[PDB]
Amino acid sequence: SDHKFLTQAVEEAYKGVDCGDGGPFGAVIVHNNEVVASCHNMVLKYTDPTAHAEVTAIREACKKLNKIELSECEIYASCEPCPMCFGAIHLSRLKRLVYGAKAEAAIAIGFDDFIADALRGTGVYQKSSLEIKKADGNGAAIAEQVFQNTKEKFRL
Amino acid sequence: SDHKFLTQAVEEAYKGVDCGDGGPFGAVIVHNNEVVASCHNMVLKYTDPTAHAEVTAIREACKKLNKIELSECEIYASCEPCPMCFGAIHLSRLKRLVYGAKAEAAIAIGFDDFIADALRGTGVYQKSSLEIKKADGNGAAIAEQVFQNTKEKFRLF
Ligand SMILES: Nc1nc2c(ncn2[C@@H]2O[C@H](CO)[C@@H](O)[C@H]2O)c(=O)[nH]1
Ligand SMILES: [Zn+2]
Ligand SMILES: [Zn+2]
Repeated sequence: SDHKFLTQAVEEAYKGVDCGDGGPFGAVIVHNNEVVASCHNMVLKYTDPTAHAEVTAIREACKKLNKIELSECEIYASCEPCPMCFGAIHLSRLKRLVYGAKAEAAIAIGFDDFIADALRGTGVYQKSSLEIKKADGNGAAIAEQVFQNTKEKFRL
Repeated sequence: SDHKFLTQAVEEAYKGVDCGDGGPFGAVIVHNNEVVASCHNMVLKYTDPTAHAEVTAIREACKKLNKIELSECEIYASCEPCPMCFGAIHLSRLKRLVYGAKAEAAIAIGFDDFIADALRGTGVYQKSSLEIKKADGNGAAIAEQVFQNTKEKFRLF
């Protein structure tokens, strides 16, 4: 179940990087096993540096459910959310976060050294009440191999 | 220069709460004393909780300049940017943030305790690089007054 939606997010990351919409990142917002939004990074397509997978997914889910809170929903992120996207997940009142890969896997292929203190519990001012699960096992392995596969696809 | 655009961000906050767009928060993005974007909170207008004033100004400025980085621009925020908007400011690579009122002013009237460590200098993983100026004197008084003036004329979020 967690595996299913995290896998869908990984596939979204691959789809988005293939169509040039943005980086290899995907997010899926679900409401009691019903998928509300299935998105990926749209930074290049939208010319929007805020259009990460999770922000895009939140925007879609909110417009679709006609409310600015997603407290009955859960978000699946193929990669550990950034400071911006974790702030967005907090503001959206999403009740649970499941992320597949560590930020270090994206930093390994050259992404910003940009990690959210509130997610890792290393803040003085910003804390978090949100349920956070780092995926393990098969889903985590699949999620982490995304960045090396993407770097290989564009090496030459 | 600073006071002008800070006052414009505050005016955007007032205009946004009056027309019910969202909360008393404004943002103004400038490129060498030329406004490229002037925005306020649109969370209620757009049904988008990410549509704070700063994120809205970033989206609009990036559409106006046709690029995803604003390295040659500065941003003026009526209130201290939250973690989400400060992360957005980092991703946008704005070279300078000037902000009006400390976040405690917004919290006192009913908003969440939701403060950016990397802005206040207490970040471990998120380390900013941009110049950050907190307003003093008249700009500080104006931005602080925003929250008493608009105490309950808007829908909390
Ligand atoms: N800086 C800023 N804070 C906002 C905005 N909208 C709501 N807030 C809240 O204001 C408080 C102080 O940043 C936090 O609880 C935020 O969630 C906005 O548009 N800009
Ligand atoms: Zn992000
Ligand atoms: Zn904000």
